[PDB]
Amino acid sequence: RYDTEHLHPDLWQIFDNPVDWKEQYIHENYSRALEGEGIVEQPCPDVYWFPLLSEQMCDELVAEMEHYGQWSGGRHEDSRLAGGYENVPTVDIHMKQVGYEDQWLQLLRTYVGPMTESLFPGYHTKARAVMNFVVRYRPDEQPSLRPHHDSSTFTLNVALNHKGLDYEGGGCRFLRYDCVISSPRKGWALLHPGRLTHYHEGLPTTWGTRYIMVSFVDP
Amino acid sequence: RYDTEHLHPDLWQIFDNPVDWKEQYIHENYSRALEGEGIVEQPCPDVYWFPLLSEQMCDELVAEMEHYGQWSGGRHEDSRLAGGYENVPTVDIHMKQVGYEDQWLQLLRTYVGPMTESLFPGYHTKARAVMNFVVRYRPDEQPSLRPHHDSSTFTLNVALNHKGLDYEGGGCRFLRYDCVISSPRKGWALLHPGRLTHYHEGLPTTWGTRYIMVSFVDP
Ligand SMILES: *[C@@H]1O[C@H](CO)[C@@H](O)[C@H](O)[C@H]1NC(C)=O
Ligand SMILES: *[C@@H]1O[C@H](CO)[C@@H](O)[C@H](O)[C@H]1NC(C)=O
Ligand SMILES: O=C(O)CCC(=O)C(=O)O
Ligand SMILES: O=C(O)CCC(=O)C(=O)O
Ligand SMILES: [Fe+2]
Ligand SMILES: [Fe+2]
Repeated sequence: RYDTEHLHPDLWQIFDNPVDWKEQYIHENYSRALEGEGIVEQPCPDVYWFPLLSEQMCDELVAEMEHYGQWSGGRHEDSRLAGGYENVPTVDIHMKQVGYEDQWLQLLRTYVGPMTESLFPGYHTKARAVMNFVVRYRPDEQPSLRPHHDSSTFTLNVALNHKGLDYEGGGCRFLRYDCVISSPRKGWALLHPGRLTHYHEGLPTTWGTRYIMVSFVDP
Repeated sequence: RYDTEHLHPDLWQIFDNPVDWKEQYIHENYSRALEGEGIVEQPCPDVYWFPLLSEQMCDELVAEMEHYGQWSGGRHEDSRLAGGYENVPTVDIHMKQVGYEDQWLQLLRTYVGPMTESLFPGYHTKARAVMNFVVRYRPDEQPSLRPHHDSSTFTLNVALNHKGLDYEGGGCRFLRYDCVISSPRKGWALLHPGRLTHYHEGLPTTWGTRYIMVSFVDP
Protein backbone atom coordinates (compact mmCIF):
# COMPACT_ATOMS: atom_id res chain seq x y z
CA ARG A 1 0.00 0.00 0.00
CA TYR A 2 1.22 3.48 -0.89
CA ASP A 3 -0.78 6.72 -0.80
CA THR A 4 0.49 8.99 -3.57
CA GLU A 5 -2.01 11.84 -3.02
CA HIS A 6 0.41 13.77 -0.81
CA LEU A 7 3.07 16.39 -1.42
CA HIS A 8 5.68 14.17 0.28
CA PRO A 9 4.19 10.67 0.57
CA ASP A 10 7.24 9.15 2.28
CA LEU A 11 6.45 10.86 5.60
CA TRP A 12 3.53 8.47 6.24
CA GLN A 13 5.82 5.41 5.96
CA ILE A 14 6.46 5.03 9.71
CA PHE A 15 4.18 1.97 9.86
CA ASP A 16 5.26 0.02 6.76
CA ASN A 17 9.05 0.52 6.64
CA PRO A 18 10.22 1.63 10.10
CA VAL A 19 13.91 1.03 9.41
CA ASP A 20 14.23 3.14 6.26
CA TRP A 21 12.08 5.85 7.83
CA LYS A 22 14.49 5.94 10.77
CA GLU A 23 17.53 6.16 8.49
CA GLN A 24 16.09 8.98 6.42
CA TYR A 25 14.28 11.26 8.87
CA ILE A 26 15.63 10.62 12.38
CA HIS A 27 18.75 12.60 13.31
CA GLU A 28 21.97 10.68 12.72
CA ASN A 29 23.32 11.57 16.18
CA TYR A 30 20.25 10.36 18.09
CA SER A 31 21.62 6.87 18.79
CA ARG A 32 24.88 8.17 20.27
CA ALA A 33 23.00 10.62 22.49
CA LEU A 34 20.68 7.84 23.66
CA GLU A 35 23.62 5.56 24.49
CA GLY A 36 25.15 8.35 26.60
CA GLU A 37 28.38 9.71 25.14
CA GLY A 38 27.63 13.40 25.57
CA ILE A 39 25.69 15.43 22.98
CA VAL A 40 22.77 15.91 25.39
CA GLU A 41 23.21 19.21 27.23
CA GLN A 42 21.64 20.81 30.30
CA PRO A 43 21.99 24.58 29.81
CA CYS A 44 19.70 25.34 32.77
CA PRO A 45 18.45 23.32 35.76
CA ASP A 46 16.28 20.35 34.74
CA VAL A 47 16.01 21.21 31.04
CA TYR A 48 17.59 19.00 28.40
CA TRP A 49 18.70 19.50 24.81
CA PHE A 50 19.06 16.54 22.46
CA PRO A 51 18.80 15.97 18.70
CA LEU A 52 15.71 14.26 17.30
CA LEU A 53 14.95 15.18 13.67
CA SER A 54 17.22 15.67 10.67
CA GLU A 55 17.01 18.49 8.13
CA GLN A 56 14.91 16.50 5.67
CA MET A 57 12.05 15.93 8.11
CA CYS A 58 12.07 19.55 9.29
CA ASP A 59 11.96 20.96 5.75
CA GLU A 60 9.39 18.43 4.56
CA LEU A 61 7.08 19.03 7.52
CA VAL A 62 7.32 22.81 7.23
CA ALA A 63 6.52 22.71 3.51
CA GLU A 64 3.64 20.29 4.03
CA MET A 65 2.12 22.47 6.77
CA GLU A 66 2.49 25.65 4.72
CA HIS A 67 0.69 23.86 1.89
CA TYR A 68 -2.37 23.61 4.16
CA GLY A 69 -2.70 27.39 4.30
CA GLN A 70 -5.50 27.64 6.87
CA TRP A 71 -3.41 28.97 9.75
CA SER A 72 -6.20 29.08 12.33
CA GLY A 73 -5.82 30.46 15.83
CA GLY A 74 -5.73 33.86 17.48
CA ARG A 75 -9.10 34.11 19.22
CA HIS A 76 -9.47 33.62 22.97
CA GLU A 77 -12.45 31.31 22.45
CA ASP A 78 -11.97 27.97 20.71
CA SER A 79 -13.89 25.51 18.57
CA ARG A 80 -11.33 22.68 18.45
CA LEU A 81 -11.44 22.36 22.25
CA ALA A 82 -14.25 20.67 24.17
CA GLY A 83 -14.19 23.37 26.84
CA GLY A 84 -14.39 26.08 24.19
CA TYR A 85 -12.00 28.68 25.64
CA GLU A 86 -8.23 29.07 25.32
CA ASN A 87 -6.15 30.45 28.18
CA VAL A 88 -3.73 31.93 25.63
CA PRO A 89 -4.18 31.88 21.83
CA THR A 90 -1.57 31.27 19.15
CA VAL A 91 -1.74 30.70 15.40
CA ASP A 92 -1.39 26.93 15.12
CA ILE A 93 -2.20 23.93 12.95
CA HIS A 94 -3.12 20.93 15.09
CA MET A 95 -2.04 17.61 13.61
CA LYS A 96 -5.58 16.22 13.62
CA GLN A 97 -6.45 18.65 10.81
CA VAL A 98 -3.60 17.49 8.55
CA GLY A 99 -3.94 13.79 9.39
CA TYR A 100 -0.42 13.38 10.81
CA GLU A 101 -1.63 12.75 14.38
CA ASP A 102 -1.27 8.96 14.53
CA GLN A 103 2.22 8.96 13.01
CA TRP A 104 3.32 11.66 15.45
CA LEU A 105 1.98 9.62 18.37
CA GLN A 106 3.88 6.62 17.01
CA LEU A 107 7.09 8.66 16.85
CA LEU A 108 6.56 9.84 20.43
CA ARG A 109 5.92 6.28 21.59
CA THR A 110 8.97 4.86 19.79
CA TYR A 111 11.79 7.41 20.04
CA VAL A 112 11.08 10.09 22.66
CA GLY A 113 9.99 7.56 25.29
CA PRO A 114 13.16 5.56 25.96
CA MET A 115 15.36 8.66 26.05
CA THR A 116 13.16 10.53 28.53
CA GLU A 117 13.18 7.33 30.59
CA SER A 118 16.98 7.20 30.62
CA LEU A 119 17.27 10.96 31.23
CA PHE A 120 15.01 10.79 34.31
CA PRO A 121 15.64 7.48 36.12
CA GLY A 122 12.69 5.84 37.83
CA TYR A 123 10.09 7.34 35.48
CA HIS A 124 7.91 5.09 33.33
CA THR A 125 6.15 6.63 30.33
CA LYS A 126 3.48 5.58 27.87
CA ALA A 127 3.93 8.69 25.69
CA ARG A 128 0.19 9.34 25.54
CA ALA A 129 -0.45 12.90 24.35
CA VAL A 130 -3.51 14.91 23.32
CA MET A 131 -2.31 18.42 22.40
CA ASN A 132 0.44 18.74 19.79
CA PHE A 133 0.77 21.47 17.19
CA VAL A 134 3.05 23.79 15.23
CA VAL A 135 3.14 27.54 15.87
CA ARG A 136 4.35 30.38 13.64
CA TYR A 137 6.01 33.44 15.18
CA ARG A 138 5.97 36.52 12.97
CA PRO A 139 6.42 40.16 14.06
CA ASP A 140 3.35 41.17 12.01
CA GLU A 141 0.56 38.80 13.06
CA GLN A 142 1.32 37.98 16.68
CA PRO A 143 4.24 38.66 19.05
CA SER A 144 5.65 36.25 21.63
CA LEU A 145 3.71 34.94 24.62
CA ARG A 146 3.16 36.18 28.16
CA PRO A 147 4.53 34.13 31.08
CA HIS A 148 2.47 31.00 31.63
CA HIS A 149 2.45 27.35 32.70
CA ASP A 150 1.53 24.19 30.80
CA SER A 151 -1.12 21.52 31.37
CA SER A 152 1.20 18.54 31.05
CA THR A 153 3.82 16.54 32.89
CA PHE A 154 6.53 17.81 30.53
CA THR A 155 6.70 19.48 27.14
CA LEU A 156 8.76 18.82 24.01
CA ASN A 157 9.89 21.88 22.06
CA VAL A 158 11.42 21.12 18.65
CA ALA A 159 12.60 23.81 16.27
CA LEU A 160 12.03 23.57 12.53
CA ASN A 161 14.43 26.07 10.92
CA HIS A 162 17.76 27.86 11.35
CA LYS A 163 18.46 30.91 13.48
CA GLY A 164 19.77 33.99 11.70
CA LEU A 165 19.46 32.57 8.20
CA ASP A 166 15.65 32.87 8.21
CA TYR A 167 14.69 34.62 11.46
CA GLU A 168 16.22 36.86 14.12
CA GLY A 169 14.64 36.26 17.52
CA GLY A 170 15.03 34.16 20.64
CA GLY A 171 13.97 31.07 22.52
CA CYS A 172 12.69 30.58 26.06
CA ARG A 173 13.25 32.57 29.26
CA PHE A 174 12.76 30.99 32.68
CA LEU A 175 11.56 33.37 35.38
CA ARG A 176 12.42 31.27 38.45
CA TYR A 177 16.07 30.84 37.39
CA ASP A 178 16.80 33.89 35.17
CA CYS A 179 17.69 31.37 32.47
CA VAL A 180 17.62 32.51 28.83
CA ILE A 181 18.04 30.24 25.81
CA SER A 182 19.75 32.18 23.03
CA SER A 183 20.29 29.99 19.95
CA PRO A 184 18.13 26.87 19.59
CA ARG A 185 19.35 24.50 16.91
CA LYS A 186 17.39 23.11 13.96
CA GLY A 187 16.67 19.49 14.78
CA TRP A 188 17.28 19.60 18.52
CA ALA A 189 14.51 19.08 21.08
CA LEU A 190 13.92 20.73 24.45
CA LEU A 191 12.63 18.75 27.42
CA HIS A 192 11.44 20.26 30.69
CA PRO A 193 8.69 19.71 33.27
CA GLY A 194 5.93 22.19 32.65
CA ARG A 195 3.49 22.07 35.55
CA LEU A 196 4.94 23.42 38.80
CA THR A 197 8.57 24.56 38.92
CA HIS A 198 9.20 26.00 35.42
CA TYR A 199 7.59 29.41 34.85
CA HIS A 200 8.76 29.99 31.28
CA GLU A 201 7.98 32.68 28.72
CA GLY A 202 9.04 32.78 25.07
CA LEU A 203 11.11 35.64 23.65
CA PRO A 204 9.94 37.93 20.82
CA THR A 205 11.12 37.81 17.22
CA THR A 206 11.90 40.88 15.12
CA TRP A 207 13.06 39.72 11.66
CA GLY A 208 11.72 36.89 9.53
CA THR A 209 9.58 33.95 10.64
CA ARG A 210 10.31 31.00 12.92
CA TYR A 211 8.69 27.59 13.36
CA ILE A 212 8.33 25.48 16.51
CA MET A 213 6.71 22.10 17.14
CA VAL A 214 5.21 21.50 20.59
CA SER A 215 3.55 18.48 22.18
CA PHE A 216 2.07 18.40 25.70
CA VAL A 217 2.79 14.75 26.40
CA ASP A 218 1.28 13.05 29.48
CA PRO A 219 -1.53 15.55 30.28
CA ARG B 1 -22.64 23.14 69.32
CA TYR B 2 -19.81 21.26 71.01
CA ASP B 3 -18.99 17.56 70.70
CA THR B 4 -17.53 16.37 74.00
CA GLU B 5 -17.16 12.68 73.05
CA HIS B 6 -13.53 13.13 72.01
CA LEU B 7 -10.20 12.88 73.78
CA HIS B 8 -9.35 16.46 72.75
CA PRO B 9 -12.57 18.11 71.54
CA ASP B 10 -10.96 21.45 70.72
CA LEU B 11 -9.29 20.08 67.58
CA TRP B 12 -12.63 20.01 65.72
CA GLN B 13 -13.19 23.75 66.33
CA ILE B 14 -11.79 24.92 62.97
CA PHE B 15 -15.30 25.69 61.69
CA ASP B 16 -16.88 27.46 64.70
CA ASN B 17 -14.01 29.58 66.10
CA PRO B 18 -11.37 29.97 63.38
CA VAL B 19 -9.49 32.77 65.14
CA ASP B 20 -8.91 31.03 68.47
CA TRP B 21 -8.05 27.80 66.66
CA LYS B 22 -5.42 29.69 64.70
CA GLU B 23 -3.95 31.26 67.84
CA GLN B 24 -3.74 27.96 69.69
CA TYR B 25 -2.66 25.38 67.10
CA ILE B 26 -1.03 27.19 64.17
CA HIS B 27 2.69 27.91 64.56
CA GLU B 28 3.41 31.38 65.91
CA ASN B 29 6.04 32.05 63.22
CA TYR B 30 3.78 31.16 60.27
CA SER B 31 2.64 34.73 59.60
CA ARG B 32 6.18 36.11 59.45
CA ALA B 33 7.25 33.33 57.08
CA LEU B 34 4.22 34.01 54.86
CA GLU B 35 4.98 37.74 54.74
CA GLY B 36 8.54 36.95 53.63
CA GLU B 37 11.14 37.90 56.22
CA GLY B 38 13.22 34.73 56.05
CA ILE B 39 12.41 31.62 58.11
CA VAL B 40 11.53 29.64 54.98
CA GLU B 41 14.61 27.72 53.83
CA GLN B 42 15.60 25.89 50.64
CA PRO B 43 18.17 23.27 51.70
CA CYS B 44 18.09 21.57 48.29
CA PRO B 45 16.88 22.61 44.82
CA ASP B 46 13.12 23.25 44.69
CA VAL B 47 12.30 21.96 48.18
CA TYR B 48 11.05 24.31 50.88
CA TRP B 49 10.97 24.22 54.66
CA PHE B 50 8.49 26.36 56.60
CA PRO B 51 6.71 26.13 59.97
CA LEU B 52 3.04 25.17 60.06
CA LEU B 53 1.95 23.54 63.33
CA SER B 54 2.83 24.30 66.94
CA GLU B 55 3.73 21.75 69.62
CA GLN B 56 0.19 21.53 70.99
CA MET B 57 -1.32 20.36 67.70
CA CYS B 58 1.46 17.84 67.07
CA ASP B 59 1.17 16.29 70.54
CA GLU B 60 -2.63 16.30 70.49
CA LEU B 61 -2.84 14.71 67.04
CA VAL B 62 -0.27 12.03 67.89
CA ALA B 63 -2.09 11.10 71.11
CA GLU B 64 -5.47 11.05 69.37
CA MET B 65 -4.16 8.79 66.59
CA GLU B 66 -2.47 6.42 69.05
CA HIS B 67 -5.80 6.20 70.88
CA TYR B 68 -7.30 4.65 67.73
CA GLY B 69 -4.97 1.65 67.99
CA GLN B 70 -5.87 -0.06 64.70
CA TRP B 71 -2.64 0.70 62.85
CA SER B 72 -3.62 -0.91 59.55
CA GLY B 73 -1.30 -1.23 56.58
CA GLY B 74 1.54 -3.48 55.49
CA ARG B 75 -0.01 -5.68 52.81
CA HIS B 76 0.63 -5.09 49.11
CA GLU B 77 -3.08 -5.42 48.33
CA ASP B 78 -5.52 -2.85 49.68
CA SER B 79 -9.14 -2.57 50.74
CA ARG B 80 -9.32 1.21 51.32
CA LEU B 81 -8.36 1.84 47.68
CA ALA B 82 -10.76 1.48 44.75
CA GLY B 83 -8.06 -0.14 42.63
CA GLY B 84 -7.27 -2.61 45.39
CA TYR B 85 -3.47 -2.77 45.14
CA GLU B 86 -0.76 -0.60 46.72
CA ASN B 87 2.48 0.11 44.89
CA VAL B 88 4.27 0.30 48.26
CA PRO B 89 2.69 -0.45 51.67
CA THR B 90 3.18 1.39 54.94
CA VAL B 91 1.47 1.23 58.33
CA ASP B 92 -0.87 4.21 58.21
CA ILE B 93 -4.11 5.63 59.60
CA HIS B 94 -6.01 7.51 56.90
CA MET B 95 -7.96 10.49 58.20
CA LYS B 96 -11.27 9.17 56.87
CA GLN B 97 -11.17 6.45 59.54
CA VAL B 98 -10.74 8.91 62.42
CA GLY B 99 -13.14 11.53 61.04
CA TYR B 100 -10.57 14.34 60.80
CA GLU B 101 -10.64 14.45 56.98
CA ASP B 102 -12.86 17.50 56.47
CA GLN B 103 -10.99 19.63 59.01
CA TRP B 104 -7.67 18.66 57.44
CA LEU B 105 -8.97 19.65 54.00
CA GLN B 106 -10.11 22.96 55.50
CA LEU B 107 -6.64 23.55 56.96
CA LEU B 108 -5.05 22.78 53.58
CA ARG B 109 -7.47 25.14 51.83
CA THR B 110 -6.93 27.97 54.31
CA TYR B 111 -3.25 27.99 55.33
CA VAL B 112 -1.11 25.86 52.99
CA GLY B 113 -2.66 27.34 49.84
CA PRO B 114 -1.62 31.01 49.98
CA MET B 115 1.94 30.18 51.01
CA THR B 116 2.50 27.66 48.22
CA GLU B 117 1.07 30.29 45.88
CA SER B 118 3.56 32.91 47.07
CA LEU B 119 6.44 30.40 47.07
CA PHE B 120 5.81 29.41 43.43
CA PRO B 121 4.63 32.50 41.51
CA GLY B 122 2.11 31.98 38.74
CA TYR B 123 0.58 28.85 40.30
CA HIS B 124 -3.09 28.81 41.31
CA THR B 125 -4.23 26.13 43.75
CA LYS B 126 -7.53 24.83 45.05
CA ALA B 127 -5.89 22.55 47.65
CA ARG B 128 -8.04 19.57 46.67
CA ALA B 129 -6.50 16.37 48.04
CA VAL B 130 -7.58 12.73 48.28
CA MET B 131 -4.75 10.82 49.98
CA ASN B 132 -3.53 12.07 53.36
CA PHE B 133 -2.34 9.95 56.26
CA VAL B 134 0.09 9.49 59.14
CA VAL B 135 2.84 6.86 59.06
CA ARG B 136 4.81 5.28 61.91
CA TYR B 137 8.45 4.31 61.40
CA ARG B 138 9.75 1.73 63.86
CA PRO B 139 12.80 -0.53 63.46
CA ASP B 140 10.74 -3.57 64.51
CA GLU B 141 7.62 -3.52 62.32
CA GLN B 142 8.77 -1.96 59.06
CA PRO B 143 11.97 -0.24 57.88
CA SER B 144 12.17 2.80 55.61
CA LEU B 145 10.97 2.86 52.00
CA ARG B 146 12.56 2.03 48.67
CA PRO B 147 13.08 4.82 46.11
CA HIS B 148 9.80 5.84 44.52
CA HIS B 149 7.73 8.66 43.04
CA ASP B 150 4.39 10.15 44.10
CA SER B 151 1.03 10.44 42.37
CA SER B 152 0.52 14.14 43.03
CA THR B 153 1.57 17.59 41.89
CA PHE B 154 3.48 18.14 45.14
CA THR B 155 3.59 16.59 48.60
CA LEU B 156 3.52 18.05 52.11
CA ASN B 157 5.68 16.28 54.71
CA VAL B 158 5.11 17.43 58.29
CA ALA B 159 6.91 15.92 61.25
CA LEU B 160 5.14 15.25 64.55
CA ASN B 161 7.90 14.79 67.16
CA HIS B 162 11.47 15.73 68.06
CA LYS B 163 14.66 14.20 66.69
CA GLY B 164 17.00 12.57 69.19
CA LEU B 165 14.70 12.97 72.18
CA ASP B 166 12.33 10.23 70.98
CA TYR B 167 13.89 8.71 67.84
CA GLU B 168 17.28 8.40 66.14
CA GLY B 169 16.92 8.23 62.37
CA GLY B 170 16.81 10.43 59.29
CA GLY B 171 14.66 12.25 56.79
CA CYS B 172 14.62 12.21 52.99
CA ARG B 173 17.36 11.51 50.44
CA PHE B 174 17.09 12.79 46.86
CA LEU B 175 18.74 10.57 44.25
CA ARG B 176 18.93 13.08 41.39
CA TYR B 177 20.77 15.68 43.50
CA ASP B 178 22.55 13.63 46.21
CA CYS B 179 20.61 15.74 48.71
CA VAL B 180 20.14 14.39 52.24
CA ILE B 181 17.93 15.97 54.92
CA SER B 182 19.47 15.32 58.32
CA SER B 183 17.38 16.90 61.10
CA PRO B 184 13.74 17.74 60.33
CA ARG B 185 12.13 19.96 62.94
CA LYS B 186 8.93 19.32 64.88
CA GLY B 187 6.32 21.63 63.40
CA TRP B 188 8.02 22.42 60.11
CA ALA B 189 6.64 21.29 56.76
CA LEU B 190 8.43 20.10 53.62
CA LEU B 191 7.21 21.09 50.15
CA HIS B 192 8.47 19.60 46.90
CA PRO B 193 7.08 18.51 43.52
CA GLY B 194 6.66 14.77 43.54
CA ARG B 195 5.87 13.61 40.01
CA LEU B 196 8.80 13.98 37.61
CA THR B 197 12.04 15.56 38.82
CA HIS B 198 12.28 14.47 42.49
CA TYR B 199 13.26 10.81 42.95
CA HIS B 200 13.28 10.70 46.75
CA GLU B 201 13.69 7.87 49.25
CA GLY B 202 13.29 8.04 53.02
CA LEU B 203 16.11 7.12 55.40
CA PRO B 204 15.92 4.30 57.97
CA THR B 205 15.46 4.72 61.71
CA THR B 206 17.33 2.70 64.33
CA TRP B 207 16.23 3.89 67.79
CA GLY B 208 12.76 4.83 68.99
CA THR B 209 9.73 5.72 66.87
CA ARG B 210 9.02 8.68 64.59
CA TYR B 211 5.81 10.18 63.21
CA ILE B 212 5.20 11.89 59.86
CA MET B 213 2.08 13.40 58.31
CA VAL B 214 1.78 13.29 54.52
CA SER B 215 -0.82 14.62 52.09
CA PHE B 216 -0.72 14.14 48.30
CA VAL B 217 -2.42 17.41 47.41
CA ASP B 218 -3.56 18.05 43.81
CA PRO B 219 -3.55 14.44 42.48
C1 LIG C 1 26.76 14.68 14.77
O1 LIG C 1 27.80 14.81 15.75
C2 LIG C 1 29.11 14.95 15.18
C3 LIG C 1 30.08 14.98 16.34
O2 LIG C 1 31.33 14.42 15.98
C4 LIG C 1 29.17 16.20 14.32
O3 LIG C 1 30.45 16.27 13.69
C5 LIG C 1 28.08 16.17 13.25
O4 LIG C 1 28.06 17.39 12.53
C6 LIG C 1 26.72 15.93 13.90
N1 LIG C 1 25.69 15.83 12.88
C7 LIG C 1 24.82 16.81 12.60
C8 LIG C 1 24.96 18.06 13.42
O5 LIG C 1 23.96 16.69 11.74
C1 LIG D 1 9.96 31.85 66.05
O1 LIG D 1 11.07 32.56 65.49
C2 LIG D 1 11.86 33.26 66.47
C3 LIG D 1 12.91 34.03 65.70
O2 LIG D 1 13.28 35.22 66.37
C4 LIG D 1 12.45 32.27 67.46
O3 LIG D 1 13.16 32.98 68.47
C5 LIG D 1 11.35 31.44 68.10
O4 LIG D 1 11.91 30.43 68.93
C6 LIG D 1 10.48 30.79 67.03
N1 LIG D 1 9.38 30.06 67.63
C7 LIG D 1 9.35 28.72 67.73
C8 LIG D 1 10.54 27.99 67.18
O5 LIG D 1 8.41 28.13 68.25
O1 LIG E 1 8.08 29.84 22.33
C1 LIG E 1 8.28 29.65 23.55
O2 LIG E 1 9.41 29.58 24.09
C2 LIG E 1 7.04 29.49 24.40
C3 LIG E 1 6.06 28.54 23.76
C4 LIG E 1 5.49 27.71 24.82
O3 LIG E 1 5.92 27.40 25.90
C5 LIG E 1 4.16 27.19 24.42
O4 LIG E 1 3.99 27.49 23.22
O5 LIG E 1 3.51 26.58 25.28
O1 LIG F 1 9.71 9.36 55.14
C1 LIG F 1 9.79 10.31 54.33
O2 LIG F 1 10.13 11.48 54.61
C2 LIG F 1 9.46 9.96 52.89
C3 LIG F 1 8.18 9.17 52.81
C4 LIG F 1 7.43 9.66 51.66
O3 LIG F 1 7.44 10.72 51.09
C5 LIG F 1 6.50 8.62 51.15
O4 LIG F 1 6.54 7.67 51.96
O5 LIG F 1 5.91 8.85 50.09
FE1 LIG G 1 4.69 25.73 27.21
FE1 LIG H 1 6.38 10.64 48.69
